[PDB]
Amino acid sequence: MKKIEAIIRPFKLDEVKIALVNAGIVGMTVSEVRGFEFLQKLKLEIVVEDAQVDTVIDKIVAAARTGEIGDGKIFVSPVDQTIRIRTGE
Amino acid sequence: MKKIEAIIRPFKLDEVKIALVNAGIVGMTVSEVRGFEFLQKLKLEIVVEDAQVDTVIDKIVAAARTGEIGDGKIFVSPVDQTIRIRTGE
Amino acid sequence: MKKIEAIIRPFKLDEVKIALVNAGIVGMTVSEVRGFEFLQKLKLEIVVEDAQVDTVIDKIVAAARTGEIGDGKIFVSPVDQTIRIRTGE
Ligand SMILES: [Cl-]
Ligand SMILES: [Cl-]
Ligand SMILES: [Cl-]
Repeated sequence: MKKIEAIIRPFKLDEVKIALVNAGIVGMTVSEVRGFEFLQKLKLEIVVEDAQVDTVIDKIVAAARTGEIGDGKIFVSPVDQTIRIRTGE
Repeated sequence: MKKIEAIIRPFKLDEVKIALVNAGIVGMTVSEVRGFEFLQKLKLEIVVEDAQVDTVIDKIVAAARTGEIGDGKIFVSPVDQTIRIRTGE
Repeated sequence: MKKIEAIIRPFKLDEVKIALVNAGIVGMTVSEVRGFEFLQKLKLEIVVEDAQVDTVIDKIVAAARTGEIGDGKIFVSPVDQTIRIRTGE
């Protein structure tokens, strides 16, 4: 299993919020960070099985392209254990 | 050593802020993230020795239960080095 | 390659924003988190080659010193793959 983190610099921002939502990357979470002129950036994170890493990287890149794409970086790192809990509404 | 990250979806939110504080998980940090209807979620992170991982996972789950528990996910990942600095006030 | 995460507690805050900027740590991103009295903290993240880890740790510590330094923690963890994309403005 791997964690995928992407830090991307929106140009067409709102267009990229839409990109991210339309991308259909289930379980992805997003937060704002700043890089350096302080630059607002989006940070995306998701944990997937090893066999899914390239697929998710591709969806992130394709989403970024529909917006900016500008500058961005993606990191893949190991995950030892995951526990996922779902409760019906 | 391991990093533990939990992303949890508050139902009884304020009740879960209280849960997290009462839990006594020393050094835990918390931030807000969003998942997808944008859903506000809490992200908790802590780094512990390997022998402490299950204990901390259990405290996080028990805290979540006092609030929602709803949906949540916990990831355990490796840490190579830690440096911790304390200065007296 | 390694990810370096630092969570630091500003005393002379603004002085430490300046410290972080002056530090010249290219590509570092920063976000706010909270630890526990809720305490606002800064989280810094950067991914570097293994040979650069000590250099970056030293710059973070030196920056923290110009401000507080107070309390802080630094974690080094493995990274399997990085993809970095730059587009000219
Ligand atoms: Cl996930
Ligand atoms: Cl910690
Ligand atoms: Cl980086």
